[PDB]
Amino acid sequence: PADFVPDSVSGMFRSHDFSYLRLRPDHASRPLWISPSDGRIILESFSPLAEQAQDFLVTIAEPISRPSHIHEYKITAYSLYAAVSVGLETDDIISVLDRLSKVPVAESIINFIKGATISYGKVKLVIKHNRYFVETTQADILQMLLNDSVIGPLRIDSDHQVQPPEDVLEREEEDDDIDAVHSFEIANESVEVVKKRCQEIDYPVLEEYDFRNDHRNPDLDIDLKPSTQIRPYQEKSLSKMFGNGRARSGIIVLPCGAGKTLVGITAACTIKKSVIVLCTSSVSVMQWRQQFLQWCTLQPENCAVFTSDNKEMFQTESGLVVSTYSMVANTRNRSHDSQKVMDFLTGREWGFIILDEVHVVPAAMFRRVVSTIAAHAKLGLTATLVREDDKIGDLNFLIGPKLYEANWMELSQKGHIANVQCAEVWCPMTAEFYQEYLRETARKRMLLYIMNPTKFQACQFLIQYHERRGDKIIVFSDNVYALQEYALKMGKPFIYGSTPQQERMNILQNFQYNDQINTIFLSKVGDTSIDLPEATCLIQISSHYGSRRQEAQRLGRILRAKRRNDEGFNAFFYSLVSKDTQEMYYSTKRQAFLVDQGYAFKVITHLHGMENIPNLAYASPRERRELLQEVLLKNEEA
DNA sequence: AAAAAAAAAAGGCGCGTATATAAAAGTTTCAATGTATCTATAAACCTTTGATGTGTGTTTGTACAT
Repeated sequence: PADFVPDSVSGMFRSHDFSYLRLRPDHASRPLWISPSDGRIILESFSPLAEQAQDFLVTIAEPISRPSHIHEYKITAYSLYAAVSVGLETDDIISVLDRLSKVPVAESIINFIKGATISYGKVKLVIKHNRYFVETTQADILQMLLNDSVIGPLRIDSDHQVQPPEDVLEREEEDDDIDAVHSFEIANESVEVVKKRCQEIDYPVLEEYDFRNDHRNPDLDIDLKPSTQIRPYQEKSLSKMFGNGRARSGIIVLPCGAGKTLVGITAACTIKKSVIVLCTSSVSVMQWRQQFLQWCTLQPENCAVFTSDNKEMFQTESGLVVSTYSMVANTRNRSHDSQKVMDFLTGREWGFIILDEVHVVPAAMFRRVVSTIAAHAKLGLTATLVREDDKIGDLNFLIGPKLYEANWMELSQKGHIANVQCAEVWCPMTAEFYQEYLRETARKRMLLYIMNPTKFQACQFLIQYHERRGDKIIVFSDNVYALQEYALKMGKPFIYGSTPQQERMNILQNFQYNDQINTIFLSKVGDTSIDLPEATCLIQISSHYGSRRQEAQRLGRILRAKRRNDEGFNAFFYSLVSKDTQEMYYSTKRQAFLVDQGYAFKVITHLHGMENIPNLAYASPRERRELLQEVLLKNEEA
């Protein structure tokens, strides 16, 4: 509602029917011919020079970049919406498609492309010279201010004001769209629904949140601080929040943890206003304050963070703020002095708000921040946008769709993010558990899946292989119930939820730079803390449907957060896939976007040498049939 | 009734009472010095007991097959 779904929907514009091709225009003109109606991308015989052409292709659709002449392409509806930042000559892309009119030129698609170039940069929501107003700016969304009632009748005929930009400032459209068809000064009351009304009245309107163009502020408790540096993937995001008129903001999809505070530093530094920051959990947040927050540009003293047990200095500093949603994303609240903090900052006209990895966060709890801050601008930072909660209003119509993707196979040609060759070992199955798996019921069937004799024979082989060629391991699995049994039946450490803080320390200290106790297991809450800077030998064993997304996201921090820049980087991933079992199809459906990312995958049902393992307990299958007798228990508890 | 041994008894040897003369040899007594031997005593440990952050725990809000 306030936000819009439009941030997780790539792979579109595929305009082609049972008779798509028109009289091949590019048939004669063969310098370049992408799939037009689709928006697909394909080179032409009068034109093979590719590498420099990365950017032009970046404007449209999805490639196949292990393609030879070129990679693939596609149309994208909101994709043109993103392109407005440059906002170049619209027909030029069509003019570029002029040669690329491969079939008879799909003017309809071209119009669709002209349409594909309709919204972004054609935004419409008024603003005024140190205030906000009820007008509109570009053709794509112009009326998204003027004809309105929360933007038009919620646009107030006030003439013009920077100093007069405050009383109203039908709430602060300080982040209004492109502005000023006759712009009626914006008010102070009711856009918390406008953001909902927007797509409700479906205005593809390009929000704009300025750098100094709202003098409801003698611009407030920030200031520019640029000390930072840049790896090859920054600047676009930074200038991505400028546009036309006055500045703006948006949403960006990233493998996070890359000093994303630093990019957060800039835009906040570049508005000098009131801003707050948010992260998941005192479980999660502390990987932020002090190894990647001070090599940067901020003074050492200001901010406060709040848990009323992990509390700070509140009622104290005029400067900026930082908190957690789930803290107040709920009627959860520890010390009523929280409501000594709650009321203002909630009610406070924050210039900007920072939300981070809201991906897992549900509307059923995510709407609180929507109902909490309503800051004049917002930060969009999560893991993945194609989702399971693909529901109606994603945070876009609040902030925007994804602004910057990542880049993996050919920009990382500046910085190698950990060359991957994924492995899935296709271990067959025995009916012995499986027979009563044919007798099972609700997901307590899946426990039987965990009862596979094959995992063991391979499990050590993985440990053996890794150390037979001598590189240490990081493993992935689930369902601790017996997976914990696996651990100290693997000769390897056990890790489990519902665990005291004390014991968490003994895991790493005489363990990291040592070279002997070189194996690890993972829980379902421990993954919410950290992964080692070591052992990119990545082995999946056990997972679970739906979690697949975050499970796949869970795999992310290992490699992408790594940045070392060697020649090859012979790194690999591995996984356990017990054959003839309920999940692998869903795992293939999980695999369905594995090499989507270009980070590839190779399969081995059996390698050269899996059986080389003589230390496996249950070497003969009667212990595996002893296992059957233990296999009963929990599934006889079940 | 007669023989033998000890006491009853005194007077005097011979130097204590002074007593100073002086030398000659030696003693003992007094006080500073040295040392193992009591003790308290406060500074060592060990255990106790009252105050204490907090690991685990009752409500909130959750992807997720079911």
